[PDB]
Amino acid sequence: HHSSGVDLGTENLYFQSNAMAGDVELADRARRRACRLLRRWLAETHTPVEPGPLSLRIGPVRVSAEVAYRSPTGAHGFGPIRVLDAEGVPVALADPVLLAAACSADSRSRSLPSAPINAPDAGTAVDWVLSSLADDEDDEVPAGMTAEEAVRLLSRQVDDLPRSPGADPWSLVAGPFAAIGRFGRAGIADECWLLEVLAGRLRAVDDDLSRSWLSSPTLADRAVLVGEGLRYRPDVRPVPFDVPNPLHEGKSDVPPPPVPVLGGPWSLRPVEVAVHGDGGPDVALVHRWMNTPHVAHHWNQAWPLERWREELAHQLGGEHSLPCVVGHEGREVAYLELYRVTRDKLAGCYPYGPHDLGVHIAIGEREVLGRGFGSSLLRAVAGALLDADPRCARVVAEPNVHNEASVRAFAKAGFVREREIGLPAKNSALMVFSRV
Amino acid sequence: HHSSGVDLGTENLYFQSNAMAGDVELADRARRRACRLLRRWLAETHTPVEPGPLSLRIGPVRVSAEVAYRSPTGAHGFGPIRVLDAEGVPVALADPVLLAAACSADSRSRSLPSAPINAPDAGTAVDWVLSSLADDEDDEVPAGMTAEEAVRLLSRQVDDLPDPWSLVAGPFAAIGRFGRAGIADECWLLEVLAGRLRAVDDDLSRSWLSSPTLADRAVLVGEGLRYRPDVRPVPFDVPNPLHEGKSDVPPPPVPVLGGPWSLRPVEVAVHGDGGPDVALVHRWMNTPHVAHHWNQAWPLERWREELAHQLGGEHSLPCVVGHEGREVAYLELYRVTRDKLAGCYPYGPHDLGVHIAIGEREVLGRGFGSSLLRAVAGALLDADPRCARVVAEPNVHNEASVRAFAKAGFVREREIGLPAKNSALMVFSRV
Ligand SMILES: CC(=O)SCCNC(=O)CCNC(=O)[C@H](O)C(C)(C)COP(=O)(O)OP(=O)(O)OC[C@H]1O[C@@H](n2cnc3c(N)ncnc32)[C@H](O)[C@@H]1OP(=O)(O)O
Ligand SMILES: CC(=O)SCCNC(=O)CCNC(=O)[C@H](O)C(C)(C)COP(=O)(O)OP(=O)(O)OC[C@H]1O[C@@H](n2cnc3c(N)ncnc32)[C@H](O)[C@@H]1OP(=O)(O)O
Ligand SMILES: [Mg+2]
Ligand SMILES: [Mg+2]
Repeated sequence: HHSSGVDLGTENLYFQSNAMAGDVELADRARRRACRLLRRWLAETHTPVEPGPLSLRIGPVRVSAEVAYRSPTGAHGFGPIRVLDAEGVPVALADPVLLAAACSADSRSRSLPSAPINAPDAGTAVDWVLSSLADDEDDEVPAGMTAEEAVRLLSRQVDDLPRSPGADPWSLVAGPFAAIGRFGRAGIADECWLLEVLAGRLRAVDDDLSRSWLSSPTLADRAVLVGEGLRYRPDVRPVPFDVPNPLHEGKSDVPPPPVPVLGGPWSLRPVEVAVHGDGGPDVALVHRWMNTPHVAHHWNQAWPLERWREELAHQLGGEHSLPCVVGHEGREVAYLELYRVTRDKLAGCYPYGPHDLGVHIAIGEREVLGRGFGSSLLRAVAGALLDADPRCARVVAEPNVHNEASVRAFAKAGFVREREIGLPAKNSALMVFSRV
Repeated sequence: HHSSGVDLGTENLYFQSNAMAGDVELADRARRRACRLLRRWLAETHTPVEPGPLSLRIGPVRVSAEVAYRSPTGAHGFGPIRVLDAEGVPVALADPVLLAAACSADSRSRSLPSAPINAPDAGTAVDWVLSSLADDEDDEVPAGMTAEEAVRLLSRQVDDLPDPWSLVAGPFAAIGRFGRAGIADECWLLEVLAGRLRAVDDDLSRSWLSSPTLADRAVLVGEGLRYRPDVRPVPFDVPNPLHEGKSDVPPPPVPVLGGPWSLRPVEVAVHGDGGPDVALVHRWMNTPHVAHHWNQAWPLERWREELAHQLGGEHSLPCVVGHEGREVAYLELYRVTRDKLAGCYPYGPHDLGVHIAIGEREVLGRGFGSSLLRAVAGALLDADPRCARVVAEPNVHNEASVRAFAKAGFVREREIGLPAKNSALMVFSRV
């Protein structure tokens, strides 16, 4: 009767409808995976998240979703994750493997070509995700759970952290904190309150690990999408990285960046923003420098003049960043930002000491310079900062691993490349100039 | 007022609803994409399709979908495409990028490490799919279209043709979309198309009406595929729906080998354990070098049932080859017009193929194989004077067998995509 299809009876419709029943749950399962990946991408890239629209370039795709619930531990709750074309039209929903592809494309690109993540036998997060679709579905948190019972689970879990000398430091983030986020995202309890409770369970035992977890400004977590050392042989061989420690004070009495005094051919002074008019010649110099191509290619801050005026005034009015004009034998040639790490984005990336100072650098008169200037200046600045503040342990910097002139200039000046770090727009070599 | 969320007013909900309105359309577009990809995969691997359930291995995932509409041109209509775990439970919906990833893995593996598809710089179908998400999507066939307008548009399109894959990619594509839309029966539209080809007597039209295969362009399967962001497709042969062969082709003949060689059909005894021949093949088929390639290291009863099945039909003829009195190999001699190979190259009706396993290479693996292949081919060409070719389809990865065939006078003509493997189409031609 039918040649291009099957002849239909009610029994056939019954069979197919009991199959299409479960598709709804299959839909939710993909949503949860994609939500997990995005949480990781944001965590491993130290991308700031706040409620409302989140908009994000990840590899080759514009990505956008509503942050319905912002989580203190990073367990954000998302609206539909959508893919956008160049002008904001949604073109797709971000399925788990679509994200795994965008992130793998983005990550492999963030790291250097010679990195392990880019070895031919290395595999990709796509392989990892594809391989795990049949894996066991973790129980989501029962919506009716009581905060009382939530604390009971957390206290029990906290007390089961390895009383062991060689024990995993990511245990705290991967065990208890993960639970806290699932509790908050489920609407079961406020995560700050749960964290406060966990601090209490940690204070009760003065174990070495317990006390450091209360005192360190960062904690160990494990990355699965961002990091030069990643492999996905079949599954992921994750790599450790530092995330902010929520159990640790949010401001301190650390004074602003000092104004160092440099040796040799170098002069240094803070920028001055005139309150009258368009800002003055210092604002003009930075604006001009920051819009030249060789600078803008790395800083990506080729803004209009008034935007730079407010930035410099903004920095100068605070305790974070100190913008400076550097001169070489009387000619003004470079711009610096010297900043307190404890108030910078870098503070969530490595175990900083309270007085750490960092530097951003741009040589603006590159129309003539690239002749040993940067490394000599960088060296002077580091020793000069260590002289200005004897409670500072390190001067640090975050050049893009691809910014090969900056990285080499930093190391010629005596910085040591400790590790790669994932930042929102780039992966950076954490260069460290250490005291004595 | 809320610390971890946004304070909601009705205006915020309005903004979010015109977004979720379009989400439904975002779902269908993924569905249309995934169905387009699966159509290509099935075509380019020559995987057989009939209505009802289709179940299929693609790279690292079991894949399963209902075939609601079986298309003469391959534009099949699917239910939900689902991914299944090892014991049949669905675990995911086969989203478009998921498919391109599984197919990329499967294809890169099917082709040789030296193939362009496997170069470090080649890019992957994943790159191609992601890069095209932002494309403006081609319009669907107007659901209210009349069959007349279907014919009018098709005739106009046929008449504006000159490349050989122009037919499958132009007219057949429309027939597939017309059919899948329910506008007209594809068999009727294909018949109309045939007439418009008779109307012009040029070599091009005549070949299209007479050849058992047509040229199509592949985008997932092929040693030569490149994805410089965009895909650089490669040609392959698909079955020709406009062709049905007069056929009347007899079963495979029994060749007579010269020199040190003897050949005879297998015998399967009734009621016992199949006799001694069923045992010898089963013994051979389970030794490591044989099972490593044939993947037919079965128990004894499946081979009894297997060989009996072949001998009773017009497809395959199982034979035992002896060399100077020692039985040393197993052959399957088969008619191409009845084999999986018939959708893969422009076959002649009497073409014959051969599968071979040398079981006593563990005692007689010393240069014999190519020489036996040479004898068998010429003896088959003697047995069927209407046969044009002897062919074989070893896995492109089985380079020892390929080399043995070419030493015996077969030519490695092309790579072809078969349901489980890519094969070197080795051809011994009477020319
Ligand atoms: C917010 C932010 O953007 S974070 C701030 C970090 N960003 C930056 O530092 C980018 C600033 N852009 C610039 O152009 C910077 O002024 C610089 C530091 C990168 C210029 O410094 P330079 O004048 O080039 O210093 P210098 O001449 O000493 O260069 C040192 C090394 O760079 C290497 N180098 C120079 N150019 C290149 C290049 N194109 N590729 C690779 N290495 C290079 C030089 O060979 C030298 O190494 P060497 O010891 O073997 O000779
Ligand atoms: C579904 C299916 O079953 S697909 C059917 C196709 N069959 C298969 O895929 C599996 C085949 N399995 C077998 O065991 C096959 O019989 C073989 C061909 C692989 C056995 O044959 P062989 O014993 O290797 O024959 P032979 O040694 O002559 O091989 C000839 C090739 O090897 C070389 N060779 C190797 N040893 C010798 C030798 N001792 N003397 C001369 N030539 C030799 C020949 O020069 C020739 O070409 P090459 O130099 O380019 O490699
Ligand atoms: Mg019916
Ligand atoms: Mg409200």
